[PDB]
Amino acid sequence: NRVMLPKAAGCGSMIQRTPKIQVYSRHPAENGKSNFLNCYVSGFHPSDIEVDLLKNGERIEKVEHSDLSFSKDWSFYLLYYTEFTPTEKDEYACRVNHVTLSQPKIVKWDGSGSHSMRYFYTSVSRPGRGEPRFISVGYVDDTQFVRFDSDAASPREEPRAPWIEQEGPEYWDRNTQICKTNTQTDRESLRNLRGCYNQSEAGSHTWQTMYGCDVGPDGRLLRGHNQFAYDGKDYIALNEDLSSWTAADTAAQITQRKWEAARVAEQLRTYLEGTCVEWLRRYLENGKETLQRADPPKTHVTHHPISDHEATLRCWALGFYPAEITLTWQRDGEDQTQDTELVETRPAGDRTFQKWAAVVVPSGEEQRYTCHVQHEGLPKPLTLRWE
Repeated sequence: NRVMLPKAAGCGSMIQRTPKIQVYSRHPAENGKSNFLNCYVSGFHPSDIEVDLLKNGERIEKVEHSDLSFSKDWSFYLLYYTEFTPTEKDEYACRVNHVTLSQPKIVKWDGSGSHSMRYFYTSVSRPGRGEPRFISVGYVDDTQFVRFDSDAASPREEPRAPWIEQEGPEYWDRNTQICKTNTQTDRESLRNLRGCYNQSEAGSHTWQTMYGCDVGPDGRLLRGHNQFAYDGKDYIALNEDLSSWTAADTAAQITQRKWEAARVAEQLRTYLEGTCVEWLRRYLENGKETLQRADPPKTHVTHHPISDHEATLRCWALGFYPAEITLTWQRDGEDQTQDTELVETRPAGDRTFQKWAAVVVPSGEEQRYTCHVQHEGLPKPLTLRWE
């Protein structure tokens, strides 16, 4: 359940991040069995992006995508997907265009007891094209359960998980109202922030908000969060004591003084210690058969010679939930952090996640390397060695 957010105060630099692209199937592809083709685009900023799935060079028409969300560094991620039945010869790919790319990039298809709730908000101004685009999503751990999009035909808080559908009309009305109010608050924040940095109305800017709570196995608050970012950079954050702010620059300090006088932190603390933890506890009980079940990774190692004297060892983890995982390659038990290539953890589309880690080793020394896997679904870490 949401909270109404404060407005940045009236009184420049901008991050650009290039998308990371992975193309893959949800489950091992079968030459005659239905599957899902996934294109996962992550780590990018700003949020404007174009993603198409290709079949034999042709653009696939019925492609869905996940609701815009972002990672701790404020960078965005999206999953694009479609059901498909792969064949021996049909060739699939993903094409991505973004301001950081000089041409569209084509990639060919080759527990613990602790929990969290987060709401993520993204407002993006659209100069000359109407009002800002407002998109908000809510998560329990790595399970999305609501979304709100100001460009929907009838914008409202919408269910995205089965265990939230039982909430009554008061819940949907209340959270829809909070979203609609926050849309207008964000529009006012964007206007105020332009003034703080002497920016005209002609440029597009991004205002992102996150808040939420972490609880332990007994349901107690472990810590609360509320942070804001402008154009991809930290702007102001509630400190861990839930009683003070950290402001990134002189503009944000003006907001800090306004929110101090308005006792914003006290209101957020009240929400984080009460409503946030109480509703998270409710969701964990109502969705316990999925939310309180950890799925351990299914793991294996592959081996690819790259020359007469070196080979690639790749450690795969598949089908795990929640998304947090650690894959490490060791030589004689010592971490090879510098030499290990990792990919961003990616969604299969069915709640679970996937990840791999690779290392290049001298041919003949493969047996001195082990892959170490840590996941909360494992009683103890797993170790794998190539045969």
